[PDB]
Amino acid sequence: PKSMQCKVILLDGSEYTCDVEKRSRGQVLFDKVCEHLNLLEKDYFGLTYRDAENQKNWLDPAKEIKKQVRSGAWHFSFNVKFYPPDPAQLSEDITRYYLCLQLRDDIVSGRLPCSFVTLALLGSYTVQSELGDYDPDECGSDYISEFRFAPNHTKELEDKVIELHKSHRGMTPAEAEMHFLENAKKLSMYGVDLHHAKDSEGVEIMLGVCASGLLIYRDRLRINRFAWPKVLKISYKRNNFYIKIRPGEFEQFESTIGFKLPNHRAAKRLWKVCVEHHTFFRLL
Ligand SMILES: COc1ccc(C)cc1NC(=O)Nn1cnnc1
Repeated sequence: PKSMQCKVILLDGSEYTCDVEKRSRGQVLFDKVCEHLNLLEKDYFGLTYRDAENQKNWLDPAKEIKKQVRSGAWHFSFNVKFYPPDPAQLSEDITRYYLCLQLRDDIVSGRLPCSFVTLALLGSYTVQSELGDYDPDECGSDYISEFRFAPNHTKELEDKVIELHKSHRGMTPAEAEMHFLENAKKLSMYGVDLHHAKDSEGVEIMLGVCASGLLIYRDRLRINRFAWPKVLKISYKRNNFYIKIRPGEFEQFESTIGFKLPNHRAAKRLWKVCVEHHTFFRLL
C-alpha cells in the first residue's frame, strides 16, 4: 500500500502531518484530523485545499483526494464550513473553541467586518480565554498584545481590549468563548461565504451563501436576500449560475436570476457550497 504525506494547517496556525493510502477519499484524512483535534461535532468543519488557479476548494469526503488536489501538493487547512447560527446549542465546549479560532481568523483577514468596539470586545474575550484574569504586571500603558485582533491594529484598539479585559475577572475560558460567539454570531457577515460574480447586465456583485439563505450584495443599498424556503432550485451551466425563486402566493411562475462567474470551476464551486448549505441546514 503506497501512502501519501498530508500536511494540514490547524486553526491555531500549527501543522498536522499524517499519511493516508494514495487512493484514500477525503473522509479518511478528515477523520484523522478530527481525531487529532479531539473533535466529535465534526460535520460543521471540513478541509480546504488551493487549486491550480489558487482558489479555495473544499475537499469532498466522498471523492479520492488525488482526483481533487490533482497536480497540487497534499496541503490542506482545517476550517469551519457550516457556521452554526446558535453556537450555544453545540453540545461541546471544544467545538465552540475551534469555532472561535476560525472566527478570529475571519476577523483578522477582513472576511468578517466588525466595528471598533466589537473588535475590542471580541479581543477582550479572547484574552480572557487565553490568559485568564487581567494582570497589570504584564500590561503597562505601552502594552501591545501578541494576539492579532483586527485587520488593522491601532494603540487605542489595544487599549480598549485591555479596558474591556478588566471587566471579565473570574470568567473561565469556556465562558469567555461562549460570550465571544454570542457577540460574533450577530455580525452581518457571520458565516457568509462570498463569491465574486456579475449580474445579467454585467455589473459586478457578490453572492453570499450562509445558513439562512442566499444574499446578493449589489451595493451598500439594494441587498437582495433569499431565505432557503424561497429558493426552489439552483443550477450551473458553463460560467453561469442560476437561482430559481418561488412566486408569491397566487403568482403563476417562479423567477430566474442569472449570474456570470469568472469560469466554469467558479460556477460549480458556488453551486456545490449552495447545495451543501441547503442540505445540512435543511435539517439543522
Ligand atoms: C452529517 O454530515 C454531513 C451532512 C451534510 C453535508 C453537506 C456534509 C456532512 N459532513 C461532511 O461532509 N463531513 N466532512 C467530511 N470531510 N469534510 C467534512
